[PDB]
Amino acid sequence: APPAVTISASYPGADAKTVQDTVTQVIEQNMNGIDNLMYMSSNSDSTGTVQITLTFESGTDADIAQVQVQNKLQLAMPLLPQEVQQQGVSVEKSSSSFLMVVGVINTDGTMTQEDISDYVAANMKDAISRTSGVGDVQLFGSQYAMRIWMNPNELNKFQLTPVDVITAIKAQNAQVAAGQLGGTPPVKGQQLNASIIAQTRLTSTEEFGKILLKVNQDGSRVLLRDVAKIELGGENYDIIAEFNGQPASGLGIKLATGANALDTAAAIRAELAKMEPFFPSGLKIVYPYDTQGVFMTMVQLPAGATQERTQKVLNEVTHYYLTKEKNNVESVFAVNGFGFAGRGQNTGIAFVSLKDWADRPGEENKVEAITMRATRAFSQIKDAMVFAFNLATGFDFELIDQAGLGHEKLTQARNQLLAEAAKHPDMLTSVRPNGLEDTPQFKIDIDQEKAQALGVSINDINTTLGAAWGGSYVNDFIDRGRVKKVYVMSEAKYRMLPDDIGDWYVRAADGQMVPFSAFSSSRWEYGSPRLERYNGLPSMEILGQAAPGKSTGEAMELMEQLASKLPTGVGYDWTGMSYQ
Amino acid sequence: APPAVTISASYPGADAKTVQDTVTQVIEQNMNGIDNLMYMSSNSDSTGTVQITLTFESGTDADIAQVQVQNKLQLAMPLLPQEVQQQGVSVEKSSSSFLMVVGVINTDGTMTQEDISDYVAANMKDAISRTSGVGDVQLFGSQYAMRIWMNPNELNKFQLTPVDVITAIKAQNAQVAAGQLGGTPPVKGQQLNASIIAQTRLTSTEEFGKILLKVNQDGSRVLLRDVAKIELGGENYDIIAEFNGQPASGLGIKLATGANALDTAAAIRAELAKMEPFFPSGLKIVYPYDTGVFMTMVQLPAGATQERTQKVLNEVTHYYLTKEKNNVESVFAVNGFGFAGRGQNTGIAFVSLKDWADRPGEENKVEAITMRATRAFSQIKDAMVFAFNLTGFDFELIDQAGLGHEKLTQARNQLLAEAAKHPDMLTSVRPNGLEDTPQFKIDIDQEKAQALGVSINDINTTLGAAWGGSYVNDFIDRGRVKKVYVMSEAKYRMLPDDIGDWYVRAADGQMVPFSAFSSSRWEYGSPRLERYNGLPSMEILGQAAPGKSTGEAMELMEQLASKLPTGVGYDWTGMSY
Amino acid sequence: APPAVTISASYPGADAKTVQDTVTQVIEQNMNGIDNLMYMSSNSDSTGTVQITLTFESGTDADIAQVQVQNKLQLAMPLLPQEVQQQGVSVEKSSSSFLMVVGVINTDGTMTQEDISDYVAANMKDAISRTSGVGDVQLFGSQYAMRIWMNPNELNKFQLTPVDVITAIKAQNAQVAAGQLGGTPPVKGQQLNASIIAQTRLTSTEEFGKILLKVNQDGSRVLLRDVAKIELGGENYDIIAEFNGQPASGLGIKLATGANALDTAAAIRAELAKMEPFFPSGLKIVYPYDTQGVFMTMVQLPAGATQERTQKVLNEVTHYYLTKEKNNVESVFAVNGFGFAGRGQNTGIAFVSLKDWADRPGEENKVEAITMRATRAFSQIKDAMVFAFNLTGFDFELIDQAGLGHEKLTQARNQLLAEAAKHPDMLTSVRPNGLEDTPQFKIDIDQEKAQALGVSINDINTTLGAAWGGSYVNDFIDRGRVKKVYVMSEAKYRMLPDDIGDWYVRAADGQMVPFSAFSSSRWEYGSPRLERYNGLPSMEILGQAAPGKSTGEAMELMEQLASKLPTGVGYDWTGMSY
Amino acid sequence: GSDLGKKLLEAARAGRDDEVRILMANGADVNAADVVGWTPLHLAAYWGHLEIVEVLLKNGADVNAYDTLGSTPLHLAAHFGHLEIVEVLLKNGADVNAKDDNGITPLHLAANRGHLEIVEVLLKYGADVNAQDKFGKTAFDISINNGNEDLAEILQ
Ligand SMILES: CC1(C)Cc2c(C#N)c(SCCc3ccccc3)nc(N3CCOCC3)c2CO1
Repeated sequence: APPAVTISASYPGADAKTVQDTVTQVIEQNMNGIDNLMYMSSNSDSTGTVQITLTFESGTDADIAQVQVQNKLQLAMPLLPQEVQQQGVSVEKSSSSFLMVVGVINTDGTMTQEDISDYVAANMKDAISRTSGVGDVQLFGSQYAMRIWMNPNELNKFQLTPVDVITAIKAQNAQVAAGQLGGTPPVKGQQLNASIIAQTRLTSTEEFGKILLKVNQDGSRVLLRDVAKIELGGENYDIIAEFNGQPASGLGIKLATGANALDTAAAIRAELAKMEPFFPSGLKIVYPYDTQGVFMTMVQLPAGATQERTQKVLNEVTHYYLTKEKNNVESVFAVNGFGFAGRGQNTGIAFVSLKDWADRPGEENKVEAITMRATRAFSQIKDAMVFAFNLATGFDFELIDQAGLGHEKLTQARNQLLAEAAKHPDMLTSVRPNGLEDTPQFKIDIDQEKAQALGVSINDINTTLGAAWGGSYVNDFIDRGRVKKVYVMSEAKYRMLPDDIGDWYVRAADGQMVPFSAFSSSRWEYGSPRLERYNGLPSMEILGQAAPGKSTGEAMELMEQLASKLPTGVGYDWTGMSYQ
Repeated sequence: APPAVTISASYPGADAKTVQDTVTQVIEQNMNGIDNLMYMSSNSDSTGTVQITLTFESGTDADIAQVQVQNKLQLAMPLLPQEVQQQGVSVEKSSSSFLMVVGVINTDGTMTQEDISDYVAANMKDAISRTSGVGDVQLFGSQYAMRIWMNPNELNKFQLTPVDVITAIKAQNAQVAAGQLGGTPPVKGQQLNASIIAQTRLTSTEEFGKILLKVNQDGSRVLLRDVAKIELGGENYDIIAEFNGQPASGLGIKLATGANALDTAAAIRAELAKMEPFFPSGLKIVYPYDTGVFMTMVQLPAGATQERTQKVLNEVTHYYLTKEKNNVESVFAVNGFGFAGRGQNTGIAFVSLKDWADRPGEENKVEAITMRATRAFSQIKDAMVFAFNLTGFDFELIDQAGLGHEKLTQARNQLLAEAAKHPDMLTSVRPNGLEDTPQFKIDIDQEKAQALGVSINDINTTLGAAWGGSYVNDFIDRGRVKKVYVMSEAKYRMLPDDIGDWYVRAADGQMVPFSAFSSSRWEYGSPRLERYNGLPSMEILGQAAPGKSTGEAMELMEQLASKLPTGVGYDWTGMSY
Repeated sequence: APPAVTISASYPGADAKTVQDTVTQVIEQNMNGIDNLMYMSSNSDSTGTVQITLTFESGTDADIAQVQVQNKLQLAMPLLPQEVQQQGVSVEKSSSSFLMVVGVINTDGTMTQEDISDYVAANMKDAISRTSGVGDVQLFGSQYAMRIWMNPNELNKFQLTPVDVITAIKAQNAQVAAGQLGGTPPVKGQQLNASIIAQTRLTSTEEFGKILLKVNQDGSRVLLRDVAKIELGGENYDIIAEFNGQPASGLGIKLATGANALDTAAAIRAELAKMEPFFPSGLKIVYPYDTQGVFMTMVQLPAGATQERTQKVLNEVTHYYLTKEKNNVESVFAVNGFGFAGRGQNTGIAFVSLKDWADRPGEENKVEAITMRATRAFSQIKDAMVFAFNLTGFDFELIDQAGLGHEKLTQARNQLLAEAAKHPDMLTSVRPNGLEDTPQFKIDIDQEKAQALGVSINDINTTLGAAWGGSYVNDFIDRGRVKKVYVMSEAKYRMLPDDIGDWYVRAADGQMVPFSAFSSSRWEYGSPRLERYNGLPSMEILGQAAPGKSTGEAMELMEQLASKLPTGVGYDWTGMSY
Repeated sequence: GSDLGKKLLEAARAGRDDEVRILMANGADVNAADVVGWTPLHLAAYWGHLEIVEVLLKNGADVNAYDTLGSTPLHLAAHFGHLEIVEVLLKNGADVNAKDDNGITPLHLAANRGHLEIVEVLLKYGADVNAQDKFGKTAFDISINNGNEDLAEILQ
């Protein structure tokens, strides 16, 4: 398969369009003058994530392709939002699929999913990530951050805002360079030389809680724990894994382009062997997916679907393999919130490991027969594309906006091509979008005239909104000797419903607390939670099959005739399997 | 030929010395630990441009050279001014020449060069970049920027400055993360999950025009269109290109290493044929150069303006299009561009001939055409105008001891005056670069600014933003991200008296004119500073006289060079290395 | 040899823990996706410096390793403190040993050690650094910066602080982009085009001295020279060198991995021959270490030892070579503050050059016998490891596997060293390669008191840091070369604990508040050098097999001893023992 | 005016004494002014060309020509430390207290660059020691601000 370099970035709390227009486009515009590049694609998601895939000619030196991609990326880096740069943009040269999954569980049940994911992120991930041949390592879970969960009633009670919280955290969770007594050049004859140690990073919830937000006029103290709950918690809460129904985390490991699979797997095992003797009690590695012996199950709900509804479909999948296929299936490692197209609330994946070849005699107990039955049993689950498979007659079509038509017209055009393809079953089977549909979003308009009149600044309004409802990475702290992030966000119960917008207050220049409702209006509307682009233009990937017996050549040719009738400005290209 | 890598950076509104001393020196000082480097040269100019060319040993792998130079440059990036980082600092292999130059023109007079440049940027360049065998593609012009052209009188009327303008655009042409309703971790049982969408980037002149700068005390609104004219325009305006007198843009297209020239040229022409159905009316593709093009240099005196150069280029075009109508296909006139100096006072005409077989007889060959053109152009006053088709030596005079530009010029003139005393051995011994020119020195009086409560940042942003322009942030134009620039409308940034029409707001809210805290005077300085191997330099070209060897001419230059003031050195470069 | 790529970065005025936790950990966490990395090691030091050494499998293309490293580092640069970014992070692919030293003296004593170092920095180092095969160049000295040496009594008299000084320097030593007259796009009929020139970088102490800090309410002026002494001086003061006892500077040059020693040395000499003719009078190049006719001598004092006590030991070393060995030794180039592996007040190195082999007849006057005699002569110097060596037992890393922390890892190290001392038949000289904790001055800022007085924490921490640690403000042009500008207290107001109380900070209401009103302080111990190994806290232990015993037996015992250490303490073999 | 006007500006600019004689002889406007209002005498004064200053003055050059910002050849000679030109200009009648648009005098400029020999000649020829620029500053204030004690002595 052709080599691919992947650029990935993150913008916490950002919607798909914001990601696209502040990040993806700026990078993409620099991706030219790169040798042996066949094509480029990208997704910008409402998880605040962008992933750009640059696919190179077969036989291209991956080291050089990565270098050349990154040198074009450097041109965009100072134009990117500081919140993106700070998350650590990555450029990787891996295979798209997993070589292995390293699972981690706690046999004594003394550690939650959250605890386990933190232990793996903090003590295990980096060393794996540094191992030669490891192209990409995906954490099924999240490293702990220091979480400050703000309460807007308590903030307004003391005339404080998230801006004040963020300011206090930057001032009092600080690592100060303070010099030396008797440092050079000295007064000659100086005997005393000592480093000055001033403020150092906080290391604990207790220290965060005693951050001093203000002194009142009466002399009483407002401390950060008086306006927030304070605990360790995930940088994000989107990825949740289980191993045979038990709380788990893990590492999904992809092979670096051109690296040896056996060698690489072996060095991963060697490195895990260094960690094992220092595990806390109960912790253990399990191996739920070595690359017949194994296969995966993809779970894809429609956009809008919550963690809860995805968990339900995953429970039906897991239940199936542990009840109906229990004589074939050794283990199911199920991950809610991460799937084939990477991350989202409506996606999931199960890695299934089978017992030994010799404890499954009979042709109906082989991977092909098993996956067929599973796919069959899952086919009647509603509002869910669920299927099982172990890793061809298809086509990969890109509908492209070539005239600035915008996302809504491109959808209309896509729908027109999909409806006409539905009237040709003789030539075309299962012609479908690979992407997501638009969903309701809450559109809020800051009234500039009111803000100016009340003396509330727009940066204050935007931070308050963003930090509360999206979260904000403030700075780093030290957790058990390891640098980790600090995030502020509203406690959940204050950021659940439209009316909660009005309970958040911003402080004006004259000291008055002004609720959000005084300078804002809002309405529902639709927009995309995943915007796709192909060769730098807005796009919509359409997948499908040559009908029984007909050539890909003939089905492609039909898709071109249908496409030829679409509105002015809409074009197409072939990618992936269809490129050559 | 030895492989060369060029670093290019841009500082809008910067003078030669500003560029050199905040960009060029900083980058040069970080060009260590790079393999196979023979020498490094740079120039820093009054258009805010720096080019640092690194030349490597013959047989160096050019891609390794490129990447090594790149990595060092990128590590040095936080040492560079923000304004320069935001323009992109490019590192490219510069050794190769063009496969072809493609002109894009408009024939029915409906589109300016900026309109055309934008069309090319948005509809053409990327498909050409992805065409088979294509390497680097340079666009001649830019995509549009949103241009905010400020009016100082309207700004002062409402007690505003450019700083307020820039602040308001950052605030109201914005796009930030606003989070979600019902996002993770949620209250369990939550059904509603939706992204929150707050401000989005502005998309049009109308929307920029509505930016609210201020609500007056009487309740009237001051909007951005009340202090500025608003249009889609160029990112910059230093270059004016015509093709046979019509507005033009284009593409400069390079061949990928180890690709075929003829197959690539045909693949480009084919690709350009597919786009022709989608053009608006009168857009047309022309091919001034594709694998007998000659050039005509145009050089006006110190201080001469774009318009004066244009007039001369127009005479050059008219001449070829009438007096050589039997021989000349086209003239591509580029105002503001030269080799050996950008600037308002230079230009160059690329003249493309008709086929060999349609120019019979020696009279209609390039050498006869060029001599005639030069004879005709010799009677243009206040321009040097030379026709030429594309032996010598290449000398670098070097400041080895911190002498400064002024002392290095005086040493240069000492050498040039001596070389003239030996016309038996040396001819045409001349600077390759430019001479110092008048510049307007403005001193800010720190004491007056302090007494009045005027901030120095406000002072310097007001001057810079109005007179040089400022890249504020980005907007979305028909779905494509593009830059937003603030600058004074032209007629408030033309002459010394216009300086006093600009007002700055003091801490107590009073508007203060520039003349209250500044003074100015004329002086000379360089519009193009040169360096060689990290030291200030002046490149000198020349040739051996008739019947003398290049080696002999060199020997005399070295000997003349030994007699220069203390701290002045030299080195041989290029063809002479 | 396994190729090694080295990252170096600096944070002026930072202690080891600050460096470690804002820089080192952050870079380490982002060295993923690099091919053929065998292991990674680092030091974070109380000089404000970090060195990360990434060692690759043998046969690795060093070009590719360097590039992959630099590319990861580039993607992590935005996570680092602005103070570190702005110093420039370097990444090198070179030997750890010197190929050669270029010495520079003034034969007419016209120039001090400090002048010479600046001349070298400003006129020679960059062209040497750009020479092919030159992997790393160490200046034995510092380039000049503009030094603003602040006086806190004078600052307090005028109700100013270092924040006001820094602000005023950035505003008044500025390089301004001001556009043009008749700039494009122009009006029709414009005749004049000219650059506008506004503020330019300052170039002289005279100019910095007349920076206008403020106009008093009676109309008099407070200039920067009224609160500071203004002088050219080194960006740092840590490295001082001598050639045969005379003031010197120089360049220590290391060969780029894979380069040709002999061709690289020749190219270096060719480049110096371009510079010689323009030297100021007196200045002269000497050649004190050209790599068999040369050797080095190391000087390691215990952490806490000062520049003067290291100097005293170097003088004894130099003296011995210039008196006892004068028939064999042509020269000694001695560097105080640099020590081959590392940089600190407690370390030095001497580079020794011998006379012609022909003129040192006899086995007793060849390198081996000379170094061996010198090591014997220096073995009885007090509280200093001093040894002479031309340029193998074991190399062990004790590792913090469970977030135990510095203090517990030190106890665990000490337990293992004490246990290894009880097997003198199997192990000899089992010792730390690093540094012991030393006293440090812990100052607590009272957040309540600062807020009650209206004193801003940022002004407090900028005041403390700029004064006691130095702060790089922006650049200036010295004789045509871009160089740095630093503010710091003049020496005498930053020597003792009572001096803290003389620094004042201005509150929101204009009152000056001494540091004593909002701080408190105590002595404690901490580390001048924190080590890490493959991303975890670590402590390097060296040692050898006892006589009549194999390396592998000794190693096996170290592993046995290590298996009885407190919970969460692991180990690994590195270096010669991998 | 004249084509030889421009050639004379250029020749005065570049210190070409012989080309300046030949152009004077052929009728070249001796007070030809370039776009910033600089005459040959300005240019020759700024670039230190003493012989050209002399030749031009003998050919009737306006000794007090002012540029578009009010600056005279003596402003330039005084500012750029050209003693022998300062003396000749003042001998041929240069206005010693000429002020530019900013109110700056040749004394202010010589004082600011610490050209002491020039400061003395300006005072010799009646330079007003208490002349203020638009900011209220005298040559004495400039000596205090630059901390140039030698110049402070000379202005008492
Ligand atoms: C092979 C030759 C000598 C032929 C050649 C031509 C032709 N024909 C043109 S046509 C003018 C195109 C243009 C349009 C707008 C703005 C700038 C330039 N332009 C050239 N340039 C190279 C550097 O950048 C622009 C000028 C060259 C250089 O290589």
